Amino acid sequence: AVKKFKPYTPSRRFMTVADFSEITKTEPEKSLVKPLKKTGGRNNQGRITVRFRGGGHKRLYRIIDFKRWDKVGIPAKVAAIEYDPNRSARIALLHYVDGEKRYIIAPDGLQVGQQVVAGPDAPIQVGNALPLRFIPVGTVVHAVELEPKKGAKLARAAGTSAQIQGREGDYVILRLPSGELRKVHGECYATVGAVGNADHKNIVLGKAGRSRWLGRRPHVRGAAMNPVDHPHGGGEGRAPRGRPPASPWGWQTKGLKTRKRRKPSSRFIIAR
Amino acid sequence: MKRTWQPNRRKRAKTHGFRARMRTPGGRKVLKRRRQKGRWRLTPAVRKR
RNA sequence: GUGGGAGAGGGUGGUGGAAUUCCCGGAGUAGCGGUGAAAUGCGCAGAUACCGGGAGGAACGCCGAUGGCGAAGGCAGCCACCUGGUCCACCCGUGACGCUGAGGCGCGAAAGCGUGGGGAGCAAACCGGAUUAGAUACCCGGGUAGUCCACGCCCUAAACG
RNA sequence: CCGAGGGUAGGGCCCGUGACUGGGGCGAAGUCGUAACAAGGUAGCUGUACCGGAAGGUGCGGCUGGA
RNA sequence: CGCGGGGUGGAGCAGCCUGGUAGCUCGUCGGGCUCAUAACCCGAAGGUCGUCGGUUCAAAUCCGGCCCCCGCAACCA
RNA sequence: UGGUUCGUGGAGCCAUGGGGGAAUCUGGGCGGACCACCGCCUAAGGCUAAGUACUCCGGGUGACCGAUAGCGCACCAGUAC
RNA sequence: GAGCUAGCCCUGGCCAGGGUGAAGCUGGGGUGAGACCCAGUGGAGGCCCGAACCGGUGGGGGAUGCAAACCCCUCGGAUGA
RNA sequence: GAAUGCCGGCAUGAGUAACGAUAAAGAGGGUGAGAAUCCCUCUCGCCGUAAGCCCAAGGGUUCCUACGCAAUGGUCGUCAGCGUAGGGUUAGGCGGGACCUAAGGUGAAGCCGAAAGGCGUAGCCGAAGGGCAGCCGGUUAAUAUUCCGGCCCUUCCCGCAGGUGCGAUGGGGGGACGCUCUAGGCUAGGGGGACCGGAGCCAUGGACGAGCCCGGCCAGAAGCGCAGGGUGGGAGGUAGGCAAAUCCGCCUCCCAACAAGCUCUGCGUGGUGGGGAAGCCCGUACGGGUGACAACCCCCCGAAGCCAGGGAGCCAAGAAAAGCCUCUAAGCACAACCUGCGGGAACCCGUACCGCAAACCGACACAGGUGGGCGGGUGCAAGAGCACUCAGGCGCGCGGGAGAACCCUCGCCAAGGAACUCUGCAAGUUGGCCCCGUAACUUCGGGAGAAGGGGUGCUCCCUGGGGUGAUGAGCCCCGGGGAGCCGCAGUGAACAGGCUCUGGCGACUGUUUACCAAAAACACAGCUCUCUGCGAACUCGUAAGAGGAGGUAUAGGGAGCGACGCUUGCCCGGUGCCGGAAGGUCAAGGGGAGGGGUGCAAGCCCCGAACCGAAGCCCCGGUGAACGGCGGCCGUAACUAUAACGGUCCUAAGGUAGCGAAAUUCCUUGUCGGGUAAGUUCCGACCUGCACGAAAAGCGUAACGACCGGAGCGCUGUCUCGGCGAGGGACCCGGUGAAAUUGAACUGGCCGUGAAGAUGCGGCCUACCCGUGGCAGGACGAAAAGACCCCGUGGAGCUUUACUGCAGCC
RNA sequence: CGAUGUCGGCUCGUCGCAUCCUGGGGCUGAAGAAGGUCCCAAGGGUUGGGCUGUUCGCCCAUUAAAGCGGCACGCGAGCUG
Ligand SMILES: [Mg+2]
Ligand SMILES: [Mg+2]
Ligand SMILES: [Mg+2]
Ligand SMILES: [Mg+2]
Ligand SMILES: [Mg+2]
Ligand SMILES: [Mg+2]
Ligand SMILES: [Mg+2]
Ligand SMILES: [Mg+2]
Ligand SMILES: [Mg+2]
Ligand SMILES: [Mg+2]
Ligand SMILES: [Mg+2]
Ligand SMILES: [Mg+2]
Ligand SMILES: [Mg+2]
Ligand SMILES: [Mg+2]
Ligand SMILES: [Mg+2]
Ligand SMILES: [Mg+2]
Ligand SMILES: [Mg+2]
Ligand SMILES: [Mg+2]
Ligand SMILES: [Mg+2]
Ligand SMILES: [Mg+2]
Ligand SMILES: [Mg+2]
Ligand SMILES: [Mg+2]
Ligand SMILES: [Mg+2]
Ligand SMILES: [Mg+2]
Ligand SMILES: [Mg+2]
Ligand SMILES: [Mg+2]
Ligand SMILES: [Mg+2]
Ligand SMILES: [Mg+2]
Ligand SMILES: [Mg+2]
Ligand SMILES: [Mg+2]
Ligand SMILES: [Mg+2]
Ligand SMILES: [Mg+2]
Ligand SMILES: [Mg+2]
Ligand SMILES: [Mg+2]
Ligand SMILES: [Mg+2]
Ligand SMILES: [Mg+2]
Ligand SMILES: [Mg+2]
Ligand SMILES: [Mg+2]
Ligand SMILES: [Mg+2]
Ligand SMILES: [Mg+2]
Ligand SMILES: [Mg+2]
Ligand SMILES: [Mg+2]
Ligand SMILES: [Mg+2]
Ligand SMILES: [Mg+2]
Ligand SMILES: [Mg+2]
Ligand SMILES: [Mg+2]
Ligand SMILES: [Mg+2]
Ligand SMILES: [Mg+2]
Ligand SMILES: [Mg+2]
Ligand SMILES: [Mg+2]
Ligand SMILES: [Mg+2]
Ligand SMILES: [Mg+2]
Ligand SMILES: [Mg+2]
Ligand SMILES: [Mg+2]
Ligand SMILES: [Mg+2]
Ligand SMILES: [Mg+2]
Ligand SMILES: [Mg+2]
Ligand SMILES: [Mg+2]
Ligand SMILES: [Mg+2]
Ligand SMILES: [Mg+2]
Ligand SMILES: [Mg+2]
Ligand SMILES: [Mg+2]
Ligand SMILES: [Mg+2]
Ligand SMILES: [Mg+2]
Ligand SMILES: [Mg+2]
Ligand SMILES: [Mg+2]
Ligand SMILES: [Mg+2]
Ligand SMILES: [Mg+2]
Ligand SMILES: [Mg+2]
Ligand SMILES: [Mg+2]
Ligand SMILES: [Mg+2]
Ligand SMILES: [Mg+2]
Ligand SMILES: [Mg+2]
Ligand SMILES: [Mg+2]
Ligand SMILES: [Mg+2]
Ligand SMILES: [Mg+2]
Ligand SMILES: [Mg+2]
Ligand SMILES: [Mg+2]
Ligand SMILES: [Mg+2]
Ligand SMILES: [Mg+2]
Ligand SMILES: [Mg+2]
Ligand SMILES: [Mg+2]
Ligand SMILES: [Mg+2]
Ligand SMILES: [Mg+2]
Ligand SMILES: [Mg+2]
Ligand SMILES: [Mg+2]
Ligand SMILES: [Mg+2]
Ligand SMILES: [Mg+2]
Ligand SMILES: [Mg+2]
Ligand SMILES: [Mg+2]
Ligand SMILES: [Mg+2]
Ligand SMILES: [Mg+2]
Ligand SMILES: [Mg+2]
Ligand SMILES: [Mg+2]
Ligand SMILES: [Mg+2]
Ligand SMILES: [Mg+2]
Ligand SMILES: [Mg+2]
Ligand SMILES: [Mg+2]
Ligand SMILES: [Mg+2]
Ligand SMILES: [Mg+2]
Ligand SMILES: [Mg+2]
Ligand SMILES: [Mg+2]
Ligand SMILES: [Mg+2]
Ligand SMILES: [Mg+2]
Ligand SMILES: [Mg+2]
Ligand SMILES: [Mg+2]
Ligand SMILES: [Mg+2]
Ligand SMILES: [Mg+2]
Ligand SMILES: [Mg+2]
Ligand SMILES: [Mg+2]
Ligand SMILES: [Mg+2]
Ligand SMILES: [Mg+2]
Ligand SMILES: [Mg+2]
Ligand SMILES: [Mg+2]
Ligand SMILES: [Mg+2]
Ligand SMILES: [Mg+2]
Ligand SMILES: [Mg+2]
Ligand SMILES: [Mg+2]
Ligand SMILES: [Mg+2]
Ligand SMILES: [Mg+2]
Ligand SMILES: [Mg+2]
Ligand SMILES: [Mg+2]
Ligand SMILES: [Mg+2]
Ligand SMILES: [Mg+2]
Ligand SMILES: [Mg+2]
Ligand SMILES: [Mg+2]
Ligand SMILES: [Mg+2]
Ligand SMILES: [Mg+2]
Ligand SMILES: [Mg+2]
Ligand SMILES: [Mg+2]
Ligand SMILES: [Mg+2]
Ligand SMILES: [Mg+2]
Ligand SMILES: [Mg+2]
Ligand SMILES: [Mg+2]
Ligand SMILES: [Mg+2]
Ligand SMILES: [Mg+2]
Ligand SMILES: [Mg+2]
Ligand SMILES: [Mg+2]
Ligand SMILES: [Mg+2]
Repeated sequence: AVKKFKPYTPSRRFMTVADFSEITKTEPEKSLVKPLKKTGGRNNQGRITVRFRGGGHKRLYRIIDFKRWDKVGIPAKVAAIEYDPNRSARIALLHYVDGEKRYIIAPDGLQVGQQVVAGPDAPIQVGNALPLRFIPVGTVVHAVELEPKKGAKLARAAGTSAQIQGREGDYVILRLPSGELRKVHGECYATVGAVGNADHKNIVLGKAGRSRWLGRRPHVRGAAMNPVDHPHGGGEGRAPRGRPPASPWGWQTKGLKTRKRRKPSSRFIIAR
Repeated sequence: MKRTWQPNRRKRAKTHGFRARMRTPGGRKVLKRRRQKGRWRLTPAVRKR
């Protein structure tokens, strides 16, 4: 839906906030299962190695369930859907009859009170997790494992999915959010449905501060700098570059393919 | 204005203390040099309890 | 009201085959495309033609009519759901409850606009090759918006009987 | 107290005028091209859209005021 | 003032650097197609190569001096 | 690749990081590419005084200084600052 | 050497008093249902005036200074990046 | 004898500048060898959201007392933060440690690295964060939440007494959390009182008066009472909480739906303990006695503090671990643990004093900087604002005179009002509140405090709401109407916008050259391209490893543009990148045709042609929100003029829209038009664009700007064109007493001359010796081994299709 | 070049004369008035505004006139910037 504001201030005239109506009466989270201390820090042991990180709201990590094959066969009741500061998506709090409480990343269409479960069994319904094999060709799916028993790694961003395209002996072909065509092992779990919160892309930050709230420090142009700092630094009053556009570290930034050629992963990929 | 000396007993101790110098080869040599020199004070005297 | 009937009337979801284009595997050469005629273009880096698989989008051949439906615009594979208008019979009910209709409000082909998709084919713009005195055209080879979906605007027409 | 009127300040309508500029009209025999009228030599007109010295062309859909 | 490029039939351009022949399009003029003009078709004409000087057997072409034409430059104070 | 006078040079010997990869006296290395001859040594395990270096320390001497010299310090100096 | 300065991490603290009045909620109106319109409530904002606090705009003084960046008048921000 | 030489000493300027805030002094009396400067008293002035008070950091004897004045004190010094000596800092409860965890650090395991060493899950260390039991008075010259007095607590250990399966570093619960706005009741704090307590006081015209002045509290266990916070109770079933569990979690039935009940805080009260003014008398440097058997009561305002895990809304979604509750396992249940009551035990370190500053950081008794808590009263709309003032603390550690120039700071002005100047720079006008009333344009919010106006004091009469109170009086906040009074002037003092019109740039709030640039620069949301399938790309590191990210294409890296509106045209020839199982070339290696050196030979040893050989380059295409690029010359219309049209040469293609003498225009003050009396600027045009132009974005744009230009109004000392006044210096006297500079000096003008600008040489002119206040023409005056310029086969920073290497990738 | 501060303005000036004005004069194609031109003469005077950083210049309104040039393009230990 997206919340919109009137221009009672500049920067409030474009600003735009998510709709939280799917956030069920459960705004503060769940101890026990999560949260952990989350360790803010824009850099490695010592030095900054990703520029322009820092500031922005304190967070608690929700330790979510990315391998659903523990509770094969054990169903769970979806108890709530809550805000997760550390991902684009929303998260489902679910209660297993087992007693155990996990969070699943919350797919589009998930309703509270719903039944959900994981395993070879598993009715093909939104929320359920299955090894890729038993899932019908053509169904859209998410939180897909890359290699079996290694955890969900594909399609967890808000409003993303992959579609099952066909099969090939032990592998089923996937069409990933990027549009790539991937052979992913049959035995990999993946949960049916799309991610949801799909209006995430429609949000307009609206002002500088908002950027900072999310811990995004000001990014400065190479043009703004000096020859010591950047290939684009200097010279006089503005300058068009004077070389093929580059990163600060000298590599070209328009076109230069960067995936290494001889990756053994290659023989499992069929697209862009 | 604000000058450059902003005394702190803990800082002076953690920074220039006998135990800091002892911790690394760089520092151990400092004690060696100061000893051979005949320095009355190997490290700065940080006070208080 | 009771009882029926025809219909591409409208909305949503699902689904079927033919065909084009691209991809891969096979087999196979020396040309294919295209025109009034040619050329640009594609093809010995393996094209065209043919066979097998895969993907994708759009449009629904025969039925099809000089036909049907809608208030107009418009509406065409199939399926189910939701829904409108409408006609026949029976003459049962109310009982003058009627007609038109400034304004208002709602609908409104195509093109166009905003946001996000999707993009096989075609195709403004644009680029070539021909034609011409010259061609910013008519012909040919390319090709971007757009054409398709969702939501929101736009209110035009030889919106014509 | 009110009060003609004077002063101050800010508006609304109207008329006059203005470098330059947009299109319109009229002007016996100027330049360029051939759009339409005969299938006008690309049927025409059309709403819209882009493009073009100019008429105009093309895309999309529509019309019989054409076969 | 300096630097380097250019003056070729009416117009616009080749021809020079490896000296000997001035060629292309248009225009112009004569004829044809047409009722007539343009278009198209068939023939033809047209150039002291900026001027002065010579290098050579021989100069549009090579070397000097001037003359217009064009572009660049003229910075630190 | 380093070492040696040896800077790729006709470039050996000694050492090695990479690849191949033996032999036990009729066995192996060496004498400046290589080969023949004639010779010298006996690799891939270790230890070994003395003669040699130094001078914080004690001792002796000085065609060495004599408090702006001589050690930074003759003096409570690696101090005050 | 980051006890000045620059950024980030962990943990606390500070921002007088005033204005303006977004969404939302309530009632009323309106329609087939709506959108929408009125009030009232409500208290949003890198919103407004202005102390602290953080700045350093213009002018003057200071120039062996009170000060190796100061003083006075004036000025920007002041719930936020 | 020279090195702007080195070290030391002493001069010169010079009895000169200054003596460190313009908050301010006078007198009387003491003490003393010696007083503007020390002690005391009276008067005067200054701070009072401090210039008062309490903590924290830092400082480390500065604290208290006696005795001193050579130095230290910008003067004096009997005084001191100074010298000598002697004292002075008391804790189970305050803070820190025998508790906990954060970032981070360390690090057994493990991994890595030539060595030094680097990563490192567990554990340990790590604090204003968590946890945790003391409140009020009194005493010293100097310490007290520490000693003492009263009242009140916490732990252990050992007992008895009574309960229960007790019981782990392990399971679970809790601790436990954001921002903004807030409700109810409280305390702190404050105002009022005709009520209570009190020494006293009638002044100078009046007043013996509900007269003046002073004060009417603080702590307090159990038990209450008012607020308010925390929480449902059973019974089954159980596969989860990494062994177990009665705990927790989940499912299923009953009973509550409530704070009813349990608790847990806060606040009132409370046994009882303490405090207790003015004034007056005293002798202290300072405190004491009396006032007093002090009284110790009622109203009112009222927090930002307490009840506290209170509530409401919002998005950016807001530590950890222990203490504490519980569950069970090993084990043990003569153990043990819980509860009640007794007795015993309760260590280590800090404590003085400064602390917005003369004791900290600035070499100084430095006009600077320095975190937290309190910060009263009246008035002003409110307030931490502003003017005065409690408490409390000061008069800023050189004075006295004088009353020139000139400077700084300030006040006022006839007449004119920007004529000043690069520029209204500066200064002025404006100014708070309430009420009328407000334009273009606009993104419909704004523009807006638009602009422009009026009101504003005191007195009396009538009158409307609330709050606390019983529905009332009072006390307290907001209001309305009507008469009148005074002055030049009523936010009568202080704090408190001058306004408009119109361009440029940037959207906007932000950011920046600490110490000459705050901007039109950086950032910014947003837009596009591009890489990246996850052991991601990218970055740091030799590595291990870490960031990315405990993220996964709506995600992350790089680039550029920079809200928003309308838009971003053509060129792929070169360069880049992208795509091409052909071909050409291509190193090691493979291969050996053939030849060479030695041997009597077997052999041993060298080169070595075909041919197979990668990426790369060449070659074939694509790609401009990739690097970039986007022409020349002649002619032509029935007035001239101009050129829609044409010819021709070249290109990869030949600048569209939209702008245009512009932050771009050289010739240039272009050419008209507008503002003016007059306009190299400004504004609207034209287009002949030296040399705009479309994401180094194009043309616009409401709003915003201590940005930059032009204009007008208002108002002025900016100016005609100055004048007067004030105060701090300057000047004179007493006290202290510098500096850069300095070859030496007995240091005149002119006209000449001289290395070409002479006090110093020539001639002439002038001129008795020495000072004080002033002005700056000169000593090519001081200051810095010129910054520009050139030189040196000097040095660094930067660039690239310079050379050559290296990392990195292939 | 071990430093001679560099444009313009302001303030203060002073000097030259090849005089803009006023005083004297010759010739005039000088009737008169007003001019032209030349000679003598520097004693004094030689305005206020618009634009520009400007010097200069173009204007506006005046005047007896709106003079030229030197003084380190006079003068920054005098100011401005
Ligand atoms: Mg936790
Ligand atoms: Mg690192
Ligand atoms: Mg480290
Ligand atoms: Mg940036
Ligand atoms: Mg820069
Ligand atoms: Mg660079
Ligand atoms: Mg430039
Ligand atoms: Mg550059
Ligand atoms: Mg094929
Ligand atoms: Mg029906
Ligand atoms: Mg009937
Ligand atoms: Mg009708
Ligand atoms: Mg329509
Ligand atoms: Mg359409
Ligand atoms: Mg469009
Ligand atoms: Mg569209
Ligand atoms: Mg096509
Ligand atoms: Mg076509
Ligand atoms: Mg033709
Ligand atoms: Mg008009
Ligand atoms: Mg006209
Ligand atoms: Mg014609
Ligand atoms: Mg025609
Ligand atoms: Mg036609
Ligand atoms: Mg049309
Ligand atoms: Mg066309
Ligand atoms: Mg002819
Ligand atoms: Mg060597
Ligand atoms: Mg050997
Ligand atoms: Mg050998
Ligand atoms: Mg040998
Ligand atoms: Mg030999
Ligand atoms: Mg030995
Ligand atoms: Mg000595
Ligand atoms: Mg001696
Ligand atoms: Mg010495
Ligand atoms: Mg409202
Ligand atoms: Mg507010
Ligand atoms: Mg604000
Ligand atoms: Mg403010
Ligand atoms: Mg500044
Ligand atoms: Mg000498
Ligand atoms: Mg000396
Ligand atoms: Mg003097
Ligand atoms: Mg003097
Ligand atoms: Mg003096
Ligand atoms: Mg002492
Ligand atoms: Mg004494
Ligand atoms: Mg003294
Ligand atoms: Mg003392
Ligand atoms: Mg003492
Ligand atoms: Mg102990
Ligand atoms: Mg500890
Ligand atoms: Mg840790
Ligand atoms: Mg370590
Ligand atoms: Mg610990
Ligand atoms: Mg602590
Ligand atoms: Mg404690
Ligand atoms: Mg004390
Ligand atoms: Mg436990
Ligand atoms: Mg626990
Ligand atoms: Mg009397
Ligand atoms: Mg009490
Ligand atoms: Mg268990
Ligand atoms: Mg007393
Ligand atoms: Mg709460
Ligand atoms: Mg622990
Ligand atoms: Mg138990
Ligand atoms: Mg103490
Ligand atoms: Mg104390
Ligand atoms: Mg303080
Ligand atoms: Mg002092
Ligand atoms: Mg001092
Ligand atoms: Mg101070
Ligand atoms: Mg402060
Ligand atoms: Mg207060
Ligand atoms: Mg008050
Ligand atoms: Mg006020
Ligand atoms: Mg104040
Ligand atoms: Mg003083
Ligand atoms: Mg005046
Ligand atoms: Mg006056
Ligand atoms: Mg006036
Ligand atoms: Mg002026
Ligand atoms: Mg002037
Ligand atoms: Mg101006
Ligand atoms: Mg001003
Ligand atoms: Mg302006
Ligand atoms: Mg403006
Ligand atoms: Mg800005
Ligand atoms: Mg700053
Ligand atoms: Mg600066
Ligand atoms: Mg600023
Ligand atoms: Mg944009
Ligand atoms: Mg990692
Ligand atoms: Mg991570
Ligand atoms: Mg990206
Ligand atoms: Mg930029
Ligand atoms: Mg920019
Ligand atoms: Mg472009
Ligand atoms: Mg190109
Ligand atoms: Mg190409
Ligand atoms: Mg290319
Ligand atoms: Mg390539
Ligand atoms: Mg190759
Ligand atoms: Mg122009
Ligand atoms: Mg230009
Ligand atoms: Mg004019
Ligand atoms: Mg003009
Ligand atoms: Mg530009
Ligand atoms: Mg560009
Ligand atoms: Mg821009
Ligand atoms: Mg700003
Ligand atoms: Mg003016
Ligand atoms: Mg004055
Ligand atoms: Mg005075
Ligand atoms: Mg004196
Ligand atoms: Mg003399
Ligand atoms: Mg001379
Ligand atoms: Mg002499
Ligand atoms: Mg002389
Ligand atoms: Mg002088
Ligand atoms: Mg002077
Ligand atoms: Mg001088
Ligand atoms: Mg000098
Ligand atoms: Mg020099
Ligand atoms: Mg220079
Ligand atoms: Mg050289
Ligand atoms: Mg010089
Ligand atoms: Mg000199
Ligand atoms: Mg004369
Ligand atoms: Mg005369
Ligand atoms: Mg000016
Ligand atoms: Mg000049
Ligand atoms: Mg003069
Ligand atoms: Mg000159
Ligand atoms: Mg000068
Ligand atoms: Mg001077
Ligand atoms: Mg300047």
